[PDB]
Amino acid sequence: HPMRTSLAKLFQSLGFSESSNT
Amino acid sequence: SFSSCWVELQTSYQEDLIQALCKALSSSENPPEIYQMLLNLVEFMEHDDKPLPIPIHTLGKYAQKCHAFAKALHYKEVEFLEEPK
Repeated sequence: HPMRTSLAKLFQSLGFSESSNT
Repeated sequence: SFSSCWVELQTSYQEDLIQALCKALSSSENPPEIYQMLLNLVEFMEHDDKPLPIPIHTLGKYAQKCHAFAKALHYKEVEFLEEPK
């Protein structure tokens, strides 16, 4: 499926812009 | 053409392509040039876009069988470095 590749690509490209815990 | 078909075509059929291609690269060991061509294919695919999900363990021995020692060193080191025996 290309959904995994596309979704990971969007998440990566949008985390690149932005560049204890419970 | 291989890249342009592979990017669109579906998973249950690309796995058929892989299982056909591995038998092509393994059995009926008459042609060395066809083996060289398909190793160059997987080289190009892994070089640019979405490498084919074949296991490196079975990928390694094909280079030795085709006497592609240059390929063999590279795809053997990646297996060695994580764990040796």
